[PDB]
Amino acid sequence: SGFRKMAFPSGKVEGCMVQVTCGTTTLNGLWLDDVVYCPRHVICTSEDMLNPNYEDLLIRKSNHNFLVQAGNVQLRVIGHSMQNCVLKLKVDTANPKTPKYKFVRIQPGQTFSVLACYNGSPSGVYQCAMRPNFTIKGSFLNGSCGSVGFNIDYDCVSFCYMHHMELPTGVHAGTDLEGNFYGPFVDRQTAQAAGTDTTITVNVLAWLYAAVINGDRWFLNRFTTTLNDFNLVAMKYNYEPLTQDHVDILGPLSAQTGIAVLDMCASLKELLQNGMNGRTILGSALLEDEFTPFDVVRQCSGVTF
Amino acid sequence: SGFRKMAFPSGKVEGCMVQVTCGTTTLNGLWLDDVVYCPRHVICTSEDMLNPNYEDLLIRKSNHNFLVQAGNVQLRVIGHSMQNCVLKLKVDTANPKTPKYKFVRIQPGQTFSVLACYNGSPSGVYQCAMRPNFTIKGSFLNGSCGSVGFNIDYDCVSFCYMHHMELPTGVHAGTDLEGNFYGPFVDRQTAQAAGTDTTITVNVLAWLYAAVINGDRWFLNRFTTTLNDFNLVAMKYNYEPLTQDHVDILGPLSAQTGIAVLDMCASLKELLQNGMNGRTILGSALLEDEFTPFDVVRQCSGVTF
Ligand SMILES: CN(CCO)S(=O)(=O)N1Cc2ccc(Cl)cc2[C@H](C(=O)Nc2cncc3ccccc23)C1
Ligand SMILES: CN(CCO)S(=O)(=O)N1Cc2ccc(Cl)cc2[C@H](C(=O)Nc2cncc3ccccc23)C1
Ligand SMILES: [Cl-]
Repeated sequence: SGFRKMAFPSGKVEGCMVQVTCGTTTLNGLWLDDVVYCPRHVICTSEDMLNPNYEDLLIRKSNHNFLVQAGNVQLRVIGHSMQNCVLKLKVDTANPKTPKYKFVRIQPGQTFSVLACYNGSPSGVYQCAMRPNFTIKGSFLNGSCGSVGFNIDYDCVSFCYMHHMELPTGVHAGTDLEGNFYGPFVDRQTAQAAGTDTTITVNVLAWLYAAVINGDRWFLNRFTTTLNDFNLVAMKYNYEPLTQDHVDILGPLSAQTGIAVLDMCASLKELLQNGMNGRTILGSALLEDEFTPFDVVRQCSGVTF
Repeated sequence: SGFRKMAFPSGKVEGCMVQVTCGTTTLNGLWLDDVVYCPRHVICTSEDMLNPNYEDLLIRKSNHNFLVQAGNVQLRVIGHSMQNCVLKLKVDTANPKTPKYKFVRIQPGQTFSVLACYNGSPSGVYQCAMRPNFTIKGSFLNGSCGSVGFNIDYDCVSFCYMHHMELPTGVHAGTDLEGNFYGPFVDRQTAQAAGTDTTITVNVLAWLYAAVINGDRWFLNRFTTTLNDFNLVAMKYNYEPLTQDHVDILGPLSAQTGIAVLDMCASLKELLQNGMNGRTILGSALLEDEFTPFDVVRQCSGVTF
């Protein structure tokens, strides 16, 4: 019993964190085999950020301009290249702690664990989701650039995010491990703003099924809805449209609890209309959207209370 | 910017988790040097659990009855002893991944990270608090027994909790690493219930200071209060009494924000008597009490391990 915002154990990722320094800038890097991956803005000054020409800044650098530190050991840089917004530093030593891994690009609504780091040293781990507007609501301070997001399903680490910047509203933007940004953002200090955010509907539904599994049904009703009528109502509360893919993905949770997806959609419509009236759902007074259908199946029991 | 329920990096603890099997029962153990620590109820069958005489059950066991697995390697048990509600299994191999550590007993209101495990394999990490009623609101399924709670101070892991059981309300009970239970609980199948719980006042205040540090100031007011008047109000809303020690501990956060502790107490008094009126604080519609004053300072300063 119980339901917590749970992160993956961070050990496999802690053994990859390093400190990268270029001149006066210091940030984090990910050391996998003989390559260290880090944001390419490590080569910029604060002035350069307005309109940086990364190719022009990088051509003026040599391998020995990059200082890489792993614990108390200085690694030697033997090569360097840029791939999109990521800098790849070839080092002379393969990381002996390299786990089994993949680079995966996630879609909005997907969740992941963040190992926040400063000076190549891990400070904390938390769980979060890729918002529909492609930002993440993280907890990051200056020096956290290069911190990574990941999932560890089975024994393989799937790296999906690398931290690059904080937007004016306090939310965060970054790239996959191939250097492609999530969202219409650029590693440049320009007037960039997060688009209007929405609630991840498929995740709220999954969390309502988790509450049913744990033994709570106060929010259910005798009604159903069509998918079109649900979406017409949902978009009035800034909820993402629910697609047929989302309905399909919720199938196993629907069969385990005995409540059809469109039946759960009717409970959601009513919760949006009435509020909670002093009640909570899994210890929360708001509708939670940072648990995917997959996270619910992973954390909850296979036997409904 | 941002404020998340953040756990300590779990790597130093992951390298200590092992699987302990006695007859038909399988649970988790903590392998530190040449000793494996686990709940003593691993020796009980379903009937034995009703009225167990643990010394009598243990005397009938030999070292070879305990099967200990570290990854894919079988550890050889060479001795066994009981200390309170913890079983200590002497093994033939010292854990080469043993971190610098201490066994510490925490007080209600203090927080810690939980590395939830099944079959000696870590599955997730989350942050939680020792409730005033000595239970923890964890997320555990069958097979979680032996999972541990910890904090990290510089490079030293302080083990403070070992999971033993789930109470009928879905909350959890366990011991320190010396086998002494937190709360009036016993390790057996009998009628047991969590007492009436209260809100950790010093933690809610710390979280209000964190919200101010993050730009959420709508709840601040021109008013102040005496410590006695605040406690008279706090007792009415099932809040723990605020002591002069709590006021002293909040001093640094009060100096950083320019808001005196009794000034913040006046904001809390108004939130308790009026509610939030449709507003949220750090994305929450409830007053959060699972962040200590030290957690707020560490997260808003970037302390690493
Ligand atoms: C936020 N800044 C603008 C304020 O006038 S800044 O600190 O100068 N800034 C500008 C900037 C621009 C583009 C890119 Cl790709 C990176 C950066 C840097 C940046 O975003 N780093 C930070 C990352 N995450 C959390 C951060 C919390 C706090 C501070 C800084 C953070 C550095
Ligand atoms: C009555 N049981 C479940 C309580 O809700 S039980 O499964 O028979 N139960 C009896 C029992 C008695 C004393 C002691 Cl010290 C431990 C236990 C065991 C126990 O508490 N283990 C569990 C721990 N955490 C989450 C658990 C979720 C589900 C099941 C079991 C869990 C085993
Ligand atoms: Cl995805």
